Amino acid sequence: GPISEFMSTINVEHTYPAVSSLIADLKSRKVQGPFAVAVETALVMRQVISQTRWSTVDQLIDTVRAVGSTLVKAQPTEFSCGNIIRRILRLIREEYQELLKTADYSSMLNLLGRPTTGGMDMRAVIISGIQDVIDELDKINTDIEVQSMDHLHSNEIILTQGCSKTVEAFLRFAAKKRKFSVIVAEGFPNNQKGSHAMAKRLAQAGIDTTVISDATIFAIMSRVNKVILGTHAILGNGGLVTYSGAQLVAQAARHHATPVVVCSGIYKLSPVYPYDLESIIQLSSPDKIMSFNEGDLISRAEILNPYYDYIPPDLVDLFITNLGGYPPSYLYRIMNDTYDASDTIL
Amino acid sequence: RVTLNTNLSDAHIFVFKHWVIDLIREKESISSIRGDLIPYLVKCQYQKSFTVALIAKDGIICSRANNLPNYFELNKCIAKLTPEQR
Amino acid sequence: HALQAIVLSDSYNYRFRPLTLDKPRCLLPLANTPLIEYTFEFLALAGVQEVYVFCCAHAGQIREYIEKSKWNLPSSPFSVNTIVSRESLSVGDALRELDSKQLITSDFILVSGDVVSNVPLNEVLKEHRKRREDDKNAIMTMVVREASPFHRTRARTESSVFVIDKKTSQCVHYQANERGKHYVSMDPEIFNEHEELEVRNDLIDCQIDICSNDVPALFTENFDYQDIRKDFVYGVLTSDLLGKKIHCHVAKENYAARVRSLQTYDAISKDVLSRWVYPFVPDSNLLNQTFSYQRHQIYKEEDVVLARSCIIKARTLIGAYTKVGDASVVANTIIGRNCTIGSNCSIDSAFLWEDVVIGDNCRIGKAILANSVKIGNNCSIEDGAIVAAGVVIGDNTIIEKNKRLTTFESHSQGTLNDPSLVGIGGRG
Amino acid sequence: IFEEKQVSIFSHLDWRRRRTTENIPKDIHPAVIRLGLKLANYKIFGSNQRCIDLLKTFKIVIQDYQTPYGTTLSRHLTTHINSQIAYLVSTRPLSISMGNAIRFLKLEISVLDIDLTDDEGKELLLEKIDSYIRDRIIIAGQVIVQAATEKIQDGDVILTYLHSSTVNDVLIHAKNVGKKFRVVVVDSRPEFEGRVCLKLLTEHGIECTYVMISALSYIMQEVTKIFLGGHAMLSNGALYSRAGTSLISLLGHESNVPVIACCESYKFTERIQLDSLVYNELAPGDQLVNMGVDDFEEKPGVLANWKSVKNLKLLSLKYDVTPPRLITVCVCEMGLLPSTSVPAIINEF
Amino acid sequence: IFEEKQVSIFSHLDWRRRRTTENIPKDIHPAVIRLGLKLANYKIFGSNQRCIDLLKTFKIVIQDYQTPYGTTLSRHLTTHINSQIAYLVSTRPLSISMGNAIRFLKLEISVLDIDLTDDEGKELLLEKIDSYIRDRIIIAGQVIVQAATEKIQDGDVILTYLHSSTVNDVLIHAKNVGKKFRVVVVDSRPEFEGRVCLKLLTEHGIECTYVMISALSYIMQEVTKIFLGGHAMLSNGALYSRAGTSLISLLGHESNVPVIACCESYKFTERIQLDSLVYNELAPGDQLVNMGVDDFEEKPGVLANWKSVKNLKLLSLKYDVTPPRLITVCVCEMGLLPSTSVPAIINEF
Repeated sequence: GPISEFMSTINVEHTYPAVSSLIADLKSRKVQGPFAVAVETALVMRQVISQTRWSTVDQLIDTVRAVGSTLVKAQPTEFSCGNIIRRILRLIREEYQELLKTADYSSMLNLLGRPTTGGMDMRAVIISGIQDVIDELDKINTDIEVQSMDHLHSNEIILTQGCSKTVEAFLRFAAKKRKFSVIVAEGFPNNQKGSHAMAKRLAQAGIDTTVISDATIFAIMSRVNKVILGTHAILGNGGLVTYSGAQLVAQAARHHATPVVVCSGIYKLSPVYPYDLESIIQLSSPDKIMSFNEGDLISRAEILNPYYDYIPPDLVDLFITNLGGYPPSYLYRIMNDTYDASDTIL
Repeated sequence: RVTLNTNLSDAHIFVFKHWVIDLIREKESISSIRGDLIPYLVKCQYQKSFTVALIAKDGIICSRANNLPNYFELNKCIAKLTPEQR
Repeated sequence: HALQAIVLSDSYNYRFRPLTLDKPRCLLPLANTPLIEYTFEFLALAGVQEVYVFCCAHAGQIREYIEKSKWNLPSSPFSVNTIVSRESLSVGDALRELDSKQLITSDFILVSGDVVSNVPLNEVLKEHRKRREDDKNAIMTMVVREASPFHRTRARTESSVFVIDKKTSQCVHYQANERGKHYVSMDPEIFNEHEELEVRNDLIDCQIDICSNDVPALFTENFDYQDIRKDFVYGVLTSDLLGKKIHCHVAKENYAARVRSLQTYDAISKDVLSRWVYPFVPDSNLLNQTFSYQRHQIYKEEDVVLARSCIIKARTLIGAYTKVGDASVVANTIIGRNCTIGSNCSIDSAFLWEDVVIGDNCRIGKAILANSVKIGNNCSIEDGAIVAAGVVIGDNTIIEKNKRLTTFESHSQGTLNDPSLVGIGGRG
Repeated sequence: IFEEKQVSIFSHLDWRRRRTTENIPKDIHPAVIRLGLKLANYKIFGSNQRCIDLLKTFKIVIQDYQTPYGTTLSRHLTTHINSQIAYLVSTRPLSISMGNAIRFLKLEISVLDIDLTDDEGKELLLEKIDSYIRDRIIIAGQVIVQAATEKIQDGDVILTYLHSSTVNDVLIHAKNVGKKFRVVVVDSRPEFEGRVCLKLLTEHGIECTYVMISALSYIMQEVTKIFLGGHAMLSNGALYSRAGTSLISLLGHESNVPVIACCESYKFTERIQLDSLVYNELAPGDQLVNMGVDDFEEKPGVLANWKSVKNLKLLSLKYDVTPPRLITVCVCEMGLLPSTSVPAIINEF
Repeated sequence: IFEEKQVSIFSHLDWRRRRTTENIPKDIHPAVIRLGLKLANYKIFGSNQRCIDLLKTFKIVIQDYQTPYGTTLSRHLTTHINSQIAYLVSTRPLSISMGNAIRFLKLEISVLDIDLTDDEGKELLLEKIDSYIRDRIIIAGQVIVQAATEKIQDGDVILTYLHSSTVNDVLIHAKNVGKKFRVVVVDSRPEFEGRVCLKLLTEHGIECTYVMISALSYIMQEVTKIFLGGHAMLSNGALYSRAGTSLISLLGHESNVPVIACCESYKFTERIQLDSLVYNELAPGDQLVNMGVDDFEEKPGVLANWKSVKNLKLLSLKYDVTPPRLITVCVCEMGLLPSTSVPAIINEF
């Protein structure tokens, strides 16, 4: 249930100019990547709550859900958007339920038991909670980088792929005291340029950085102490939507008994169950792996360039989040305390 | 794609396959090794009883120190040759 | 930087003219998306803030779409206005007229027809700008795309020989590639002031030109100029315009091409099914469709029901609400919304637009069927066909070899009803 | 002497190359010089083709060899060739194929009958070199091609990695004899040898799909069979081939795809490596510098000055060792055998 | 600097100890001192008893604790406590059970909201120390015992490693309720706690077999069940116990034998370590000198002067991280749960 219904296009444009501009930029890939989409969505939601007028909590909920449904459809593999929505949707619901009775266990026992002003100018409170999200989205790299003194130790060898500001902040923080080594597999073709830049920044911090091709990942794996990866999103089954080639690191690590550590903020955690990987994996342009000026080659061969890679939930050993370090088995409880499990489908 | 250069002059340094002297007794209104050079032709009908791959010729361009005095560069080449102290 | 662009629609309108009788050319769907939208997305990417669309044939329906479009909204990156002038405009005519209005402010983008591209012209502009900043007699820089000479996307028009100063990137020679022209004749004077030149037969002439504010006035003057390449470029080079310089920007990434021919329409469209012009790809759903990408480059909208024992093969796009019959084959084919394919058919390398109905036991291939066309049963169609504006074909008929149908009043053959051509619904 | 092995894991790998004929010894045969230049400057030059050109070069070297007054032909020809080898080694480390053929040639020289005159000795050596190329390389290769193309069933989707003359000839021959299939060509950095393969395959009209090794997971779900051309088979059954070949085999295993290694028996070695670092070959880290999907076309890279940059090192290994448990079958001229049968085949000579 | 992280993979482990009271700080309570000696000397007690004695000592600390009237009870009791802790951790690194009881006490130091006469203040405090000792340790232990005992069947051959209070209580209780079984005690160097176990279990009339950890593979073929006591249970589901415990669980897994971890809830931790080397406790290297059959019988050893010998280093870790996949079930007072559900329990407190 989107916002194309319950509102016209010109009404959306006038009432919610941010929604219109976010839809356009999500489709045009202008706003891109987990963090950029998270922040922008949260700001757009601040406008939605500020502009929208309702007398009932339910109107507010479905209004947000509708805007959420539309923003999601704009760019569905940027899970960061919907997560911010689901976060606010829950924020609305229990701000309501404590306002519900200031005016005074298990789901297994629900099978046996009892059958069967609220909504407006909690806006001022809602907007505050939205700002609380903005603040938390800033502390992610700081809340995570600190934990590097419990896993990164001197003379250890670490393998990383592509580029992750989280992982980078994680490494460099430990690196300003302890001296270790990092092998950076570039994320060719996609995370290529970014990883080289990160590799240089690491070396400038004195971390003894080695840049290898993606085909070298297995060969050096035998001497690696630990794998530390970033991710684009964490799905409902605890799986990993991450950047291209990351399964090469994952599979090779499991084959060499090397632990896989994932550094990610909780906001990248999405309840979307991967009933599929085909709908998950997006494909960029073949231009990245093959030049268009190869006239004979491009007219005679299927040329594919996946943007993402998937990693099964049981290939990750540890999640380093802003909340702390947790096993993949605990992601279940992380969600049920963050989203409301009815907004899983937006 | 072809790169054009009138910035270049021949250093009269050449090295040929052996059969090029079999391209120097029989065919010969040939001139000068710079008259020679051009009619290698690698393209079109080019009929002229060749004997055997496909023919090919490469150029190589330096950065410094190589040219020749046929003209009065002798004045300049001589001047150019004073890399000495004592 | 306030940037503007001039889009010459209606230009190649005559090429697609069994079509372009109901709709205009710029409203024709490439892959279930009107060609004008690709142009708009490209300009929006370039950072254009002001758009002028020259048009005539169905200029009303064009102006209507633009009025009801994505680009008439408050969020729209640019402001699109339309210009209606007497049909069959040459590029010069539009530019001369453009001068009489003093519409052109600063540097602008000039494209003819419809352009499908993802090349960010941002850096091409700054290159063009700073080049003018030092010398103002540089009036145009042509965006061209690197390629191979025999390249598939490099056609008759795109096949041209360029000679560019390797350091200044200034075009000192241009000549279109015609048959019977066996040579490249340069005036030896170029060589004593440009000295590492590069002769290039590998380029794709996209004819996406970044012109300066002088150019409209320069077309008022030299009133004999009609084609932007044939006359203007030739003029600057052979010095009809005395002191002007033009440059090339050979792009080495992305995509650029224009939909001008019927064959280019086919070429570009499948270059679009391949992810060559990302994110401008069917499953990006810019006009709020519901496309999804699947392996072997098949694109499907929602609400599409497939019969079992149906075989949709590679490079196939299916619009929403489209149904396919039992034991039918669809391979490498564009299909629009609300089509219905009969059972036991074979469609290969064809084009089906909205509301097209196909009977049973049909052999369709290499063909364009325009909206609302309905085909009977056991009817065979063949390559080069084009069936426009709801032309109806009845049971047991054969159609072939580039024949262009219409339901209208003009030159191409054919009319509607039961068995058509022959048993004609018009007689001629 | 280079003895200093330090913390870096790659420190032991020999990095010194010779790309020009500057200060070359005067006892180096002209044919060897040309081979040496081709060795360190070519880019696609098959391990088989390397060995063939080496043996044909040694033929010219031997033919023109005139034994001195200070020794008989047997003792000094090995010395003269040792000089040719040392020079060739300096240009680029010897392949297992080249190393094996060298051990072969050195042997036959030592088992040369002394009663033979020098011209009879040279004539015989050239006979055996001719027989080595004919049997161990060419005919063996033909047998592998036919034996391996046998396993290609109609409807198969064959994955190949980089540019393997063996796998290429198998796929092409499959197309010729009438096999209906398609191919997935997996390529990789720093050098896209897979495009050379893609060009060759498409020129023969073989339906192909082209992806990078990072897209392996995605494209693996379409693959029915994997064909690998080997540089060498280890005596423990492990496959020693280029680059990401182990990654192809590993992900191929997870998707239940049969990994088929095609390798001529003359490239079987008695060496057994446990990891992929002990015996490998360094490639210039400068290859990793310029990244935009081309080898020499130029535009400045972020890592251009990496040699000057402290703690920033670039490197690309040419080979790795795929564990024997990831290889399904080894296809040689002896037929389809379990890869652990390599040391058994060696004794059969 | 106070730091030394070098090429030694054991360089970071805290080796500094306090064996005597010399120069002992003045503000340390007598009961704390004697506890410091026994912690640093005894071979006889582990985490469970360590925690009990720690708490009972701290009651004596707080009971004898006198309030200064420049401040009062809430701000300064936590500082005096911190002094006793700092001394104790210098005699021996704190156990997880001790550290968790410390966070408990420190938290309850603060939450009393500037209320009471101090004496009442002391009065409650000892209460939930009394109650913490009651509920979290003793009562919970009894729950674990009966939960574990009912998993024992007639004819069981049960393996216990070392000397564990919890597991010993389970076995003793089991024979008391009349279960027919025999116990396999696995011991290890340097000190042999399995003897104390064997001594105890045979004095309660239980059939016992005694082997060293080297004979694990052999004796495992008789074992039907394995019972383990834990120093701590990690949040990733891993078991953190004595140095040889993972080997017990590993070989037990290979023989299809259930691995049963018995741990009180308060010994659960938020900590997650991926190897046994980052978080551990160093035991004196001189312990490894004694030639084997006995300890502290004074036998010299070839290795006795190892401190003076270069490149010779003796080492004995006290603890061991057993991966979650090797633990079959975790038995706490919450019942029999998958070990992976540890961080869930920490939320239910």
